[PDB]
Amino acid sequence: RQWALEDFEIGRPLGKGKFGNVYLAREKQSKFILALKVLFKAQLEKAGVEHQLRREVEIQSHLRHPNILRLYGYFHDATRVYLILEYAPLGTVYRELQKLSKFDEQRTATYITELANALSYCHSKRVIHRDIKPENLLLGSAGELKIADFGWSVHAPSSRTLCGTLDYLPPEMIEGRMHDEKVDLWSLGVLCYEFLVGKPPFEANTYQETYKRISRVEFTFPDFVTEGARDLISRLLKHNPSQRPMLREVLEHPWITANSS
Ligand SMILES: Nc1ncnc2c1ncn2[C@@H]1O[C@H](COP(=O)(O)OP(=O)(O)O)[C@@H](O)[C@H]1O
Ligand SMILES: [Mg+2]
Ligand SMILES: [Mg+2]
Repeated sequence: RQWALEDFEIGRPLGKGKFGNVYLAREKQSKFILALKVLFKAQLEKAGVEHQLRREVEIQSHLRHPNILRLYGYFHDATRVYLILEYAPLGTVYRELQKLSKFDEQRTATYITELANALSYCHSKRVIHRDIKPENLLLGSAGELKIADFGWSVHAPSSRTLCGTLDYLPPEMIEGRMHDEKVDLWSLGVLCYEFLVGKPPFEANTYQETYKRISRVEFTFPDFVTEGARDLISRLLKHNPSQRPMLREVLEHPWITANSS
């Protein structure tokens, strides 16, 4: 299926990516609405992450799950690569958080459940996402959560490419050790905290300070966080990955059970 730019009407920018913007688009013959993720070849090769784009396309295009953003295909011209994505109409969880400041236990527990199901599907194929953060979690038309942006994804066992914000990454990842599916379990913990609290647990004004905080696993909870939430988060944010629970154990955690829709 050989798409070209001329097959689409392009609309407003949906968001700012690292290598270009994502655009709302409509396919001219079908009137199918979708999102077009633009990446400038010059910038990709300079950054030396052409392998990340390849992985994104190959991994994301084969995954089929209601809580994973579909990638339908891709094309390119002289200066740009274009990923054809499922359009997520309700935007990002990042925007949702900045709108609401923090989520109640019901919305949080529900998003964690959707995330845990999507991750169960991924890990079953040994695909680890490694970049689960609010800006890569999109919302479908029913408000259902969708994992997107599989550029950091890899098949497990893996090493690590250079980084960005460290906030959502486990110690093994930042330190460049070998790592596996348990990476995403840590990230789930960070997200549960951020959804409840409004900021990630290792937030600091410096990368170096964040790194220290993550490596020592130093975080505390505001008083409003409940004991069930604390219990879940404390179980997920373990320095030793082998001590992190399996996703099954998260899905059946009493706090998740009592609060998830
Ligand atoms: N399919 C989509 N539907 C709606 N918005 C999207 C979609 N895909 C990406 N976006 C928006 O564009 C931003 C960047 O997209 P992303 O795929 O994460 O690029 P990058 O790999 O550079 O992070 C997202 O954080 C989101 O705001
Ligand atoms: Mg992204
Ligand atoms: Mg990306």
